[PDB]
Amino acid sequence: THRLSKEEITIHPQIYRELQEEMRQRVEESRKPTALELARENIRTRKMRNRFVDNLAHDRFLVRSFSKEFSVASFRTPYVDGSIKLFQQQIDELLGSERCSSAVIKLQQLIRLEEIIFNMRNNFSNELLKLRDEKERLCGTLNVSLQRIRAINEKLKDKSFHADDVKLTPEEMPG
Amino acid sequence: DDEIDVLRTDRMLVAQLVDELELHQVNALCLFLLKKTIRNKFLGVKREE
Amino acid sequence: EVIEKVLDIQNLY
Amino acid sequence: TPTVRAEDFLLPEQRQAFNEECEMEIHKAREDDYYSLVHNEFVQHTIKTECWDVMEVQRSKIVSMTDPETEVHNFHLRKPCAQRAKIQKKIKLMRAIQIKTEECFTLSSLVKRAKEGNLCTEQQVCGPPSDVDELLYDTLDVYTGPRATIQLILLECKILHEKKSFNIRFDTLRERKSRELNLIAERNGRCVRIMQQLGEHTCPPNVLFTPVFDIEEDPQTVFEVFDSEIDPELLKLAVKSDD
Repeated sequence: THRLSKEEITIHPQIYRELQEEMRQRVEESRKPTALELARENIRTRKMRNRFVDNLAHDRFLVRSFSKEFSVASFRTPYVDGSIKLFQQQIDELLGSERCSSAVIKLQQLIRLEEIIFNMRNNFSNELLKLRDEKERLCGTLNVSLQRIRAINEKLKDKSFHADDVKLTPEEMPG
Repeated sequence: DDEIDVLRTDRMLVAQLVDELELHQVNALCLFLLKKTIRNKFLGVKREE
Repeated sequence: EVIEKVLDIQNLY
Repeated sequence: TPTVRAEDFLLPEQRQAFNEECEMEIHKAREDDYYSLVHNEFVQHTIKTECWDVMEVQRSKIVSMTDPETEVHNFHLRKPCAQRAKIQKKIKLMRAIQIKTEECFTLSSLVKRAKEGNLCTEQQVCGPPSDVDELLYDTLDVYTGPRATIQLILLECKILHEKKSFNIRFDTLRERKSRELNLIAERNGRCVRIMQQLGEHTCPPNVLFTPVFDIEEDPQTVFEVFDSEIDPELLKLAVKSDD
């Protein structure tokens, strides 16, 4: 209740600083073989994503009603930074033609088209997600309530119909 | 490369036709919306009366 | 509106 | 003095604690890096499966010789859920039947066909005609949900025909530039050998024609580890390996 703990009892700060240098040497010795192949693993993984999926703002999960009469898939919103860079590069093409002389606004029109599309389907994705969170809380409440329903059913011996728990399909939870 | 870029143009030429289709999807979707929203609002007016 | 709205999406489709 | 060390200044309990702590650090760092690798491979397999293997027609790509950054791909297709093919065949046969059946109530009686010079801004299809080019509906008879779905799948068959005709001519272009690139590589080797025989060893890269293989043109090349992307210090560590 009054002593120095495990770390406080350590040696004088310069001496201990030498100890942290040696600390570092043995920690990096552990790093050297084992943290190496992690880098090449990351290389492989990230450049697969480069072509495929390295650029998602939002996920194409699925949306189901509780009554499940229909299914809708959400949006795979991409990062439009490279796209808008390409549009401003077309702007720069036109501006370079003008500068060599002695459309652009239409590409800026394309640009804010891109961000208004981005943001409207972004907010659409956000309301999707908020409804999903409402769904999971409602799923918990439904679960416990339907458990009590089955308890009453067997209390009635009414296994003939007992209302049963319902959760989100893995369609809705690809994560 | 001439063939490649002409093919790139033909990609746009085909893709322009693609826009028609999801529009038809939304057409059917809106009619499905219609048929039951009618009854929903109508019964709302019922029990308000 | 029920009747005519049914008819309108019948005609406009 | 250099014969005197921070280790000497330590007491034995501190020595034991520091040694065991750093060795625990060592083993746990090793094992946690190992699992880092492990989930790397697991994520890679998941990526390959869900993206690549789920696709029926795979994401092949063109890059032109003069434009090393511009890319042309054949169109995406998922492996079919069996409803796809079952629908396709059953609907095409019964849709010929639907051509000949002439049953349902028709609203087209009120309207007489006329002409407009341009209508909307122009669109056009490519390649040979589709079947659905002969197999589309009329403009007024489609006013029920199931007929709309049948029109949806008719347009889907249009999608299939356009994607195919595009991608067969795309792959024909693949094969043509393949034989051209093989002969270009052979001629480039011949030119290099001739120039080295003459003594003009400093051949500029602009003389030999561009071997523009974009790695995404054959996308499985983009799977790999490119050890050039490994950090140079990690490369220096990797050099000491014997294999």
